[PDB]
Amino acid sequence: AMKKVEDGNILVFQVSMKANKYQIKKAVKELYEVDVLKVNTLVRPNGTKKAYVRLTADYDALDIANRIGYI
Amino acid sequence: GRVIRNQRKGAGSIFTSHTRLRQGAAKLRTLDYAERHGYIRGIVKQIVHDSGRGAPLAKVVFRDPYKYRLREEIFIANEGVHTGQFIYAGKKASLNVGNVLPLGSVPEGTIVSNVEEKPGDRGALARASGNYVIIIGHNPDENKTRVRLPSGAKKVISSDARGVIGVIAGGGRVDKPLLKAGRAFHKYRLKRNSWPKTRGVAMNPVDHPHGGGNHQHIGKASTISRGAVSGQKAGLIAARRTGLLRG
Amino acid sequence: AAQKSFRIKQKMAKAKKQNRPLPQWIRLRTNNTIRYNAKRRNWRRTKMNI
Amino acid sequence: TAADRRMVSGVTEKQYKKGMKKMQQLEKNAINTQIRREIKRVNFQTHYRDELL
Amino acid sequence: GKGTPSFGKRHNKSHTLCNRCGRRSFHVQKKTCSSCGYPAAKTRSYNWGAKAKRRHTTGTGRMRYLKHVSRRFKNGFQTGSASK
RNA sequence: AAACUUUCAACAACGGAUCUCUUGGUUCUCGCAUCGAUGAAGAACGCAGCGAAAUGCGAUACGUAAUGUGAAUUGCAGAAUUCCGUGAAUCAUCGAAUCUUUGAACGCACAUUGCGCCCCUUGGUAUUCCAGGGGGCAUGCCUGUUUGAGCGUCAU
RNA sequence: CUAUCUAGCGAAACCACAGCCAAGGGAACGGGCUUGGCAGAAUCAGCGGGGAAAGAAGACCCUGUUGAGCUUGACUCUAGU
RNA sequence: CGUGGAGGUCAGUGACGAAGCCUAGACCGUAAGGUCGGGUCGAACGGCCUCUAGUGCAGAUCUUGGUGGUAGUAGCAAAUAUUCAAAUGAGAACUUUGAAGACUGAAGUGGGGAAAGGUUCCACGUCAACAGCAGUUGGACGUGGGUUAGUCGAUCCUAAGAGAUGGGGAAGCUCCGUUUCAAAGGCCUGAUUUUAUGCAGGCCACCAUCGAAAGGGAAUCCGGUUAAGAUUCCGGAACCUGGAUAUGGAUUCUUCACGGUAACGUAACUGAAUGUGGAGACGUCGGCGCGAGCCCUGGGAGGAGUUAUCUUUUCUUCUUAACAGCUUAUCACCCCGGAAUUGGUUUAUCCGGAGAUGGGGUCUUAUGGCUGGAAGAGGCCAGCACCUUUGCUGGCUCCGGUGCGCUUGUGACGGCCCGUGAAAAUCCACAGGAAGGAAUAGUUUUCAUGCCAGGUCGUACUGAUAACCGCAGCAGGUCUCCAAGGUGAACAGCCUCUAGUUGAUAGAAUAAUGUAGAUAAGGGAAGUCGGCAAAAUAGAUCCGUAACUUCGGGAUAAGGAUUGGCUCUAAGGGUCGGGUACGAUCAACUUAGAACUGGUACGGACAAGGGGAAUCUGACUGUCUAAUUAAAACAUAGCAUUGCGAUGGUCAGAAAGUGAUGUUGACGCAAU
RNA sequence: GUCGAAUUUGGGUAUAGGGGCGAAAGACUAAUCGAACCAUCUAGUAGCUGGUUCCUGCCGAAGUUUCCCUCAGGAUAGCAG
RNA sequence: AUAUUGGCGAGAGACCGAUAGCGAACAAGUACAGUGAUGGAAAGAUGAAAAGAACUUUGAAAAGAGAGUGAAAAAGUACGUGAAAUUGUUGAAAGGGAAGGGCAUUUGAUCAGACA
Ligand SMILES: [Zn+2]
Repeated sequence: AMKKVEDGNILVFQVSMKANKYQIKKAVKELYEVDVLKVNTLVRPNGTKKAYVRLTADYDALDIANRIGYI
Repeated sequence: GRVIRNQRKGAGSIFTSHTRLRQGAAKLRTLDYAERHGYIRGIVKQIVHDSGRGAPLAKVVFRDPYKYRLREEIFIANEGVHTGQFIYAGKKASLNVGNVLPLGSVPEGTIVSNVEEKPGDRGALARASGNYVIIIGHNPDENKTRVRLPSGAKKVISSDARGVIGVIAGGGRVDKPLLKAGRAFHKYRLKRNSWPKTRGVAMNPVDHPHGGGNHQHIGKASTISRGAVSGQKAGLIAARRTGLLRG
Repeated sequence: AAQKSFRIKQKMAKAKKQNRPLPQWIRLRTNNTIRYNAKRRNWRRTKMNI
Repeated sequence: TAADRRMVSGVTEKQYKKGMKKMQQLEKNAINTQIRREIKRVNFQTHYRDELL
Repeated sequence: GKGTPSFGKRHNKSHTLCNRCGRRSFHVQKKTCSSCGYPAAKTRSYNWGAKAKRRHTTGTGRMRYLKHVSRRFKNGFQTGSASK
């Protein structure tokens, strides 16, 4: 998932099971004060949900990951 | 013993009739104020072949008298009709092959078909391919007409009962032998599940009252009584005569 | 199957999390009668009927 | 790396190896038990056809 | 063959997971379960299966509410604030 | 003569008997009456700094609030006066709450995490469209209310 | 290609104790008893005489005051009509 | 006599060792059994008088647990087959790489999927167990990582069918029934200054709902990318649906477009109720036409192979997606015209005064062509650099031919039937003429452009001589798609290319008996219940064919001959100055014939009928005892009989305002 | 053996125990079918078969009479303690 | 006043003592089998305290031999005592197609006490 943060503007999160791609696009707007191009979603085989949200071309993914604190 | 295979038929469940490909219930149109006083005109749009019937159908269309609409009925088409012919329906209608007339209005000696027993059951008497009824006299007192039937039996019915005029199309269907079990199979593929009929004497004592024995015979007299019960009624049911008639 | 329903994917994800040995710090408690994970399934031996 | 998760919470790197080798044997005696006891009434069928005469 | 060559044709399930007792008994063609009849109101239970009520009666589960009723009776179904 | 075979003893092996234990059963007596539409019994999936199960619990998730006790928990890590204290704890009590998806199961459906509808609100040019939130929408029956039906029927 | 010999791996049926014969008597066809013939460790590959070899409380027959399938004008009833 | 417990007593024994257990050590008793020494061992236990019982084992094809002999034995033998070096390693027949040798051979041992499994996928560690030998490897053990959707599926609609409500049965769990004997609704604007709403003026009277990851169905393609994911990611290029919605164009001062004889045409070009019509929407077989992909193939531009000789050689790359524009046809249709001396015409015989042939047009756009997409991608080469991230620069990516080829899509037709071979959702169109509207205005959002949004769940991998079921890593079983070259009639068999595998315990020896495969002097069924088993014949071409017959057959009847190789000759087509005798010309594989030739061999391996004469029996094709019976039995068409005109025949239900035949009607149903 | 059809087959759905289904074998109905499987009444009943656990002492039989749907069994008399 | 083999809380026993007592003293209606209804086990004890064997050396490693803890590893997580079948080493003896047993003694081994 670090390859998706560094190459593309793709932030990867583990989201709660009841979220539906509008509650994730709006969460990253409200939590991180950014804009989101597009959210993708899969349900991991350990039964949790993983969301490939994607920042849009002027927000950078490395700066948001460093302000969060997982580098 | 088991229940025998003429007892297994009343439950249906494989023995019901195969009704995917049939057009609909072939019935005369209902008795209304147009059809008791005067006639009503309709046109044969097409002549179709329904599956599991030896006679073609006719899809006449009658305009709705009370609404602005078309109402399509299905008649059992009789010989000589064609698409685009006009079918006139009622008391004051003409007398040609295809019109439907109450049996008082037709003269004695005519032949009609698809007659109704009661005056409003929408036609259920002579319907198979080639069978008519022959009017053999009216009765202006008591309002009755007497007809004979395809079985040779004479029956007196109401005089307001309708019936289309002419012998039912399909004609001499049974003059041709099927020649193959593969042609009788497809005939019963669209009728119901009763075709390969195992003889009763081939069976065991459980399966049939005929069955069993170190030879193949019936054992007791094959003419069964009338007040016999469900499961004994195998063989001729109440045979007055039996055997070939003359020789 | 591949095209599977959610209430069997919810069941095979629980079986993934239960496909774990005993944690090794369990064997060090005071009255610890447990010695291995006896309800441990493997796809070769025992099919789960879900 | 979840290998340090062991090293802070009880278990050592050496204690895991001698612990699992006991543990992988504690399941060995039990499966040797299951094969031995069941082997009497496991050939005991119900509806055998006897293909002879 | 009716044995080994006919056990190979078994790849279509006839029961699936029940929704009210959660075990593979919900028969798909009948659309009714068979350990407890699920589209029915009352659960399926018979006194000839005395053992099969031990596995399913009151007490084999969490008892999320019923385990406190015996304590609440002793104090007398009281309410309100507690104490000092 | 050896080997081998058989017997016995010693020590070793296999194997788990015997003996001595026992937070478990069993039966007997005594006392009480306490499930659920205010959502039960049962189910499914979850939750711990390190848990797979058991026990506990429900997105407030090995618990919270309250009262009591008065210094632990402990496998490890961590946390220290929190120790003459509105205060430790996997403590007891328990009256305040939460209680996911379900289930008599209740918007319709359910082999579907399928599809609606009404209402207050928020956002996107927005009564109509999409979306996030909050609250509703089962059936039988009783009592009352309101609005109707019926040349059933009575005066006008 | 096996069998055979080697390295590795390694079961089962069966088994009172067991295992050389002749005649005798005997539950009337003995591996054991009685009288004789005799008889030398350990064994390997074959073999199908024997072990009334193994397989399964005889599937035939009889007995049971034991059943079941089936039949009919057996006895006693019964849905239906 | 012995045992488990109970009351009493010996102020019994005991950590200085109770109970237990062992002991070819001792003693007592006829015996059941009692006592003692030694060894072991570690927490309780006895004597005697009485009480009480779940109280004494060699057996029960006893029960549970444990262990033997057999026995280092039977065996680990189908699926063609393995070998050399090196690396890692304590250790190599078995792991990895390289070099050989081979096999599956395009109905694969290949590439994918539906069920079903469920983390087996993938990486890093690691070999106690499992992989019936081995192990350093593993579908194993240990820790982790991994499945991304507006277009792909579900969801949506209906099928055979399940099923609530109303009701009606039922002591009752519940049963019948699915529009039913029901008061079972929503919706257009007039209402639009209250928009509460009233008359509206009608309304689908069908009236739950579930039922298909193979039916119906709004819309996505190419290139890259990962240890493991792609129609999902990244990059480019599109389309659809639901919205709002402003420009441009259109139309309008006769308000709701013009052109063509016409079939019809276009960038647009108001249209409510209600009604009708189409699409969704359908069988199978046969040949024929066309298309796409593959195959074969010529020239040129590259790269590798062979080279003693020969070979302008053998192999290989030379590719274009959805979508959008312009165009392109059989069929059908319109106009002009008027046909016997009958013409037109298909492989297949149909069409014409109900208007052919002919001349001129119109349309559908399956499909093909050009162009955009798009060469910038991809492919093949050459060159020069290097950190690992990575490149960087030049070229080239071309023009054709061919056909009873193969697969497959489709078009126009033909054959068949007592068989005419699903339904809804959804979508559009017409008839209708309600309503509304122009001069800065409306209609336009079916014309072009522009703006926003497209949720939920599945997505890895296997799909089987190791991921499913068969107790297992079992020669069994399990639905489906694509499919190269040669031989040849062929998807036969045999050999090879792409791709995959080289896994199945091995080593030595070559006794008997086996199992699988072979061959035989002379005789040729003498064998045996019996020609069981094996052999013989077989392809093709030409010749020749009987009794019998339901005239179709019998029939590949029987029986006879030829077949290689090589050099040739003749016939059968297409395009062109000469068909209103002929000429160069490109391009098929087909048949017939003749010489010459050889150890008289030639369907040279593979593949591939034994035939005849009669009887018994069932007419045939078909079906059955899964796992001892495939038959003469069952079925069949044919024939005949009986029942019944619906207030009914045969059958069902505990019952019913219940059902099968019946969406039926004697040419039918039912029973034989 | 058959190989274009009374063909083969996937998925859906229908019929369930004295019932289903049957081109008929008493065949098939989850290795079960001349009546499935599971639980219960149930420790069904048996005049029939097998087994029946310590020692010593003393006494010590019967296979016969009569009746019995009686003849592999009982009652009764006998013998015995 | 009566019934109560379920629920909740108590008290008790001439009861059973891990093949017993409930199916379950233990992660027991658990693992596992069956499509399904249903079927359904086995499995308790180191020591007072883990003081669960630091270190040395042989081995590739498991392990071994020492050492060390302990009252005791003749208690080392295969853990109280640890019977028999069956098995190994050592010691004794016997043995021509079985072995075993009864009476009697020789020989070897072994045991013995009133007078000792
Ligand atoms: Zn259930």
